[PDB]
This record gives sequence, C-alpha cells and structure tokens, in this order.
Amino acid sequence: GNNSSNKVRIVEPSFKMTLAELLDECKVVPISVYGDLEVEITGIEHDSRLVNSGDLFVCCVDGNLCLIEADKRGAVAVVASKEIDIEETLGCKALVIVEDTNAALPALAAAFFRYPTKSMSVIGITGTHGKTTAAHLIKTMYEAMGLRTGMMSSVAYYVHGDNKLDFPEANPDAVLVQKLMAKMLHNGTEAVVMEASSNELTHTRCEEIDFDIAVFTNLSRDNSHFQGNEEEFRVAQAKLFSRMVDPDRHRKIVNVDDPNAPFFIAQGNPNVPVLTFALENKDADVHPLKFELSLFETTVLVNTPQGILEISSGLLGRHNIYNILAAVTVGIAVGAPLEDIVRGIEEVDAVPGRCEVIDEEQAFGVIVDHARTPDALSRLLDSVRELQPRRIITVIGSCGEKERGKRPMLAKVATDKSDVTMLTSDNQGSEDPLDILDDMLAGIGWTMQDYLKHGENDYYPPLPNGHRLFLHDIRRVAVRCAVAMGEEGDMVVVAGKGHEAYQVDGDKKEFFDDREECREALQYVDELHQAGIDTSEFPWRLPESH
Amino acid sequence: FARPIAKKPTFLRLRGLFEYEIQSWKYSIPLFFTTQGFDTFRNREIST
Repeated sequence: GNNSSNKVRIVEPSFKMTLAELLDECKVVPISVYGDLEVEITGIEHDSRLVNSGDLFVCCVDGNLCLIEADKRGAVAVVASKEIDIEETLGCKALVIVEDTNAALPALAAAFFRYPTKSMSVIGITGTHGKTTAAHLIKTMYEAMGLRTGMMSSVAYYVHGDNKLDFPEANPDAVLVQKLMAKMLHNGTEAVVMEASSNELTHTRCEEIDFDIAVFTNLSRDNSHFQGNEEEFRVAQAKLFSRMVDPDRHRKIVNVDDPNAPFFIAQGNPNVPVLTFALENKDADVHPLKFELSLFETTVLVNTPQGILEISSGLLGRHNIYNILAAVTVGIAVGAPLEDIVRGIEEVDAVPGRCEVIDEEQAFGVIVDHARTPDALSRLLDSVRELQPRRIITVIGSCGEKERGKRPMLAKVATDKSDVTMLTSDNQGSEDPLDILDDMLAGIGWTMQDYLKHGENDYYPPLPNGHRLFLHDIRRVAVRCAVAMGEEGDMVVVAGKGHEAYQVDGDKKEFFDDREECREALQYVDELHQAGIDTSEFPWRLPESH
Repeated sequence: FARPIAKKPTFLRLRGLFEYEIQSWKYSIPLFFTTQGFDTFRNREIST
C-alpha cells in the first residue's frame, strides 16, 4: 500500500491509571494491603526477569527471591503471595496484595488494558488436529475481506500485514497476552485469531476474554495424561463454547462430522446458531459436493450457503480440505462473500513448515510436517496412501529425549507403507547419534544385529515386507540423497521436524533449513542427471565403479 | 587414492581401492568428482 517494506510503528498507548481505580474496576478483597493506594500505575508484568520500573509483577509463589528483584526495579505492584510490609523492604511503590494473583491477573490486565478483547473480534479455536493451519487460513481469509487480522498462537505471532513478532514459549501468562492484545488493538488491526490451547483455557484465562466466534474443526484423543478421563477432555475443551453469552453477535461453527458435535454445543448457550462443516457427512450447511485430491492438484466443488463454488489449488491433504471447509463456514458465520473467502484461501500458498509443498520443476512432492509424534507420520502416510504415488520414501528423524517407545511403531508404519525408507539424525540432544540410530528399531520385528554384520553382504536386504533398509547420520548428505532419489513421479517425504530452522546433534547448534536444502537439491538435480546408475536401495551417487 | 572402510556409512556408491597414475586424471575425474561442494565429498572419505 504505502511502503510494504518498512516496519510499522509500535503504536502502544502508555496507560495512565491509579490503584484505587484498579480496585474499583476489579473489586478484589485485600488481605495484605497497607497505607494508602497513592500510586500511579505505569506498566504491567509478572516475571521479575522481565519486570521493569512500575509493573504489576503478579504470580503465585511463596517466599520468592524475585520480590527483592522487583523492589530493585521499582514495580508499582509487587505481590507474589506473602504478606510483606512497606517502606523497608518494598519501598519501591505501594501494594495491592490479592488472594490469588492468577485469578485476578486477567482481571487486573483487562482493567489496566481497558479490557481490549471487547473492542476486537477475539476468536478462540479448539480441537486437536490442524489448529495452526486453521488459524493461518482463517487469518488470511479475514485479512482478505477488507480488514486487518491478528494472530495469537504458540508457533507464530503475526501482528498485521507480514511482520512477525517473535514467538515466545508455548504459553506465557495473561500479561504478555494482553500486551500483545494492546499491540493488535492500537496497531491498526481490528481482529485476532487465538488458538484455544489446553494450557490456555486450563490456566484461568478465558474468564476475562470476550469470544466472538468459537470454532470446532476436528477431535482426537491425545495428551490423555493431562485429560485423565474422556469426560474431562470433552468438558474442558467445551469451555470454548461455554464462554458464549450473546446469541445475536456471536456464532457457533461446529463439526457434525465428529460424533459429539451436539454434545459440544450443549455445554452452554445453544441459542447461538450452529453452522456445520462435513465432507463425508453430506448433511451439512457447507459441503464439498465434489472432492478430488492429487499429488499436485486439488479440486473442490463446495455447496456453501451462498451457492456452489469451484476451488482449485495444489494445497493437498484431506484434513486440509476439512480445514478449508471450516474456514468457509467461519466466513459464512460473518456473512463474508465467497469471492473474499477464495481470495483469503489462495492468499497462502505454503504455511510455514507444515505441509510445505515444494515444486522446483520436479514431479516428486517435497512435503514436511511438525512430526513431533509418530501419529503425525502415520497420518501423513495414510494421506499418501489416499494419494498413491509411484515410489514412497520417507526420511525419518529421531527423538530428542528418552522417549524410546515411539520409534518402533513409527518405523513399523513407515516400512509397512513405504517401499523404501530413510532415517536421519534430526533431534538427539540427549545421547550419542549412534545409540539413537540403534534405538530406531525396538518393538516391531527386525533386529539391527544384521547392521553389525554388513561386510558388503548385507547392503541389499529386503526388510520384512521385502521393502528396503536404511541408515545414515549426516543430515546434509541424507536429505541431499533423499531428494536425489526422485526419478519420476514418486513420493519424497523428507519430513521429521517441520519449521525447525536449525539442527541439533547432542551438543551442537547451527543453521540448517530443510526446505532450503530441498530446493537447492532440486536445483542440483541438473547435475544429478549426469549420472545415477544403481539407484534402488544402496549405495548411491558414484558412477564408473561396477 | 585409498578408500578407508570405517564406521561411517558408505552412501557413496561402491568403494574402489586406489587409482591415480594416469595423466588423463588431471581433468577427467573433476567432471565426475565433487559436483556438490568440495569438503562435503572429498573430505568425507577417499583419503590420501
């Protein structure tokens, strides 16, 4: 528009407000208040290592050494848990000590930030699969329809346009949430796409958030250690729908394809209207009457409430079709036109580090995913089965810590669904890479003792299903040969980490991107055409030796 | 040009033992050799 390259100004209003107004706005009974509330509030924080002069510094902990740190800094409020007197050890400013800093922390932040979620289209999205992809597509669609959009996830933070505020740890407290919320509110943005993470809704956060649209894309059973019973999983995840209070400015997007869609709806204000997406279940408001998925082509004739529309794109993935269905249903909730929905859908061609298709003049689809669980590789393998290519190669990473129970079943599904498998050393920050490669096969039926007795005689084995064995450690050569395998129209997965733009091997840290190396290898395919005999299993790349 | 068979895998095709006495090798193998970096191929193995 104006510049499109210079950074947009950090237009943050420095809030001016006093402690008595704070107590009146959010009436919390004091237990350890002294003196008088003669203090001007200048900022807000929770952690002493980020506490500056004049912030809230609220977090539940007893006998903390951070009290002295905040006293040195000069925080306006210094309240962890402990009854502490004034003018001797905490003479920096006044005290407003509350019973539970976590309970009133969203309340105090909203009162200080003037409750910015009321003046925004704050959308929380629940579910298990495709959360980040759904957030990306929804934010692109919302930005397309003539209005700015924000982003509140655990992987990235898009303030507006294309600048990315550095993504912090999985979930900080509500102080950072409301700080970035103020940035959205006063930086030209008028909406935000918030991921309703389990830790977010568990840690007393959604009490002081006004949700405009609540979306339920897909359901799956994971992290069952935290959700000890399926009832807790179905109720805690239903807190997103329970926050709904106004069935005239708020809408419900539900997945009747999943079994518990009415169950999710019934957990609070069913009057808020239900708009449903489902592909296999044609009894939905938005449904792709025609569905076609290929390795490089994808066609969807979808009968939205507006009408029947054709969507053609190379963004593969059946769950990606489900996600696009959820996005168009969300657009229907706000009454957005189909043309703007298509513009938003096509506004993204490669979501960062997930399902990132690379086509640098080649017929083998390079694709990566987060792949922090074996079920992610299993799901991508089922998608590949649904999108049957000629030859299947999947480069398998490793496991960081001592979670040795995943790689057996991971290698099982890989070798069962891939003609040729491949392994590498992606994340092994715990032990030696050789031991990590040894652990890769630990539960399914083949023993690596043969890897001991190679002697130029075991290089040509056909594992259980006649498929091919695989072993390597040098990540660069591993991915180079993985891209170098692709002959014509085969499957070339080099996944395992996703958007992780580095590489760790026990005690190392350097720059390493999988996508960049993949496109570089696609470029050197021209040099690769000069040779390439003895291609199938092992070894590779060296001619004039037969 | 010796080929050390060792712990590291041998993704490079075949092994070879040694062959460097022909005057043609000054510019014959460079077309087949390297082709992807210098240290990432020559220094991995085939030491002299």
